[PDB]
Amino acid sequence: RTAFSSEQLARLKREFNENRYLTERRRQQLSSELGLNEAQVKGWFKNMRAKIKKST
Amino acid sequence: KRPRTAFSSEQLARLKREFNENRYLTERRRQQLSSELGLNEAQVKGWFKNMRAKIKKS
DNA sequence: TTTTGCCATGTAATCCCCGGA
DNA sequence: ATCCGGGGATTACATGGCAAA
Ligand SMILES: *C#CCN1CCOC1=O
Repeated sequence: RTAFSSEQLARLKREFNENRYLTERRRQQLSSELGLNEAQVKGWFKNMRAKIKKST
Repeated sequence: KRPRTAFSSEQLARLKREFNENRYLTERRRQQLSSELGLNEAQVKGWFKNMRAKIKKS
């Protein structure tokens, strides 16, 4: 299990805010810009959507 | 990868009879049906999956 | 208060379901 | 049969915050 830095979380949240689903291109770009693997970016967005859904 | 199998006419008759009642398999139903037919549970759930797609097309 | 102990909560990652191709 | 990309439900585990002598 990896813990994301606040700079990564900040960027992921802004990105989520603009578009809550990734394209392949964007997942690849985000992974490259943040120093993360595409599976981590994919997992984060998935979990975030679920977390919001569980509130309402 | 999982091997492709062939279903006997008796296995097909039984799968279709179940499918005619309910196009979706619960866990219990899949275990029961796979055990009765001598089929891997993955072949059973895969046949139901594929039958739903064929029917949505036809 | 300290500082020691345990457990609730958050969350990354997994598992399994579906339709579509 | 495969593989993908959703979803819901979980599991595993690390930290937080609170209990208590
Ligand atoms: C479980 C989980 C999160 N992940 C990891 C790769 O794809 C995901 O959705």
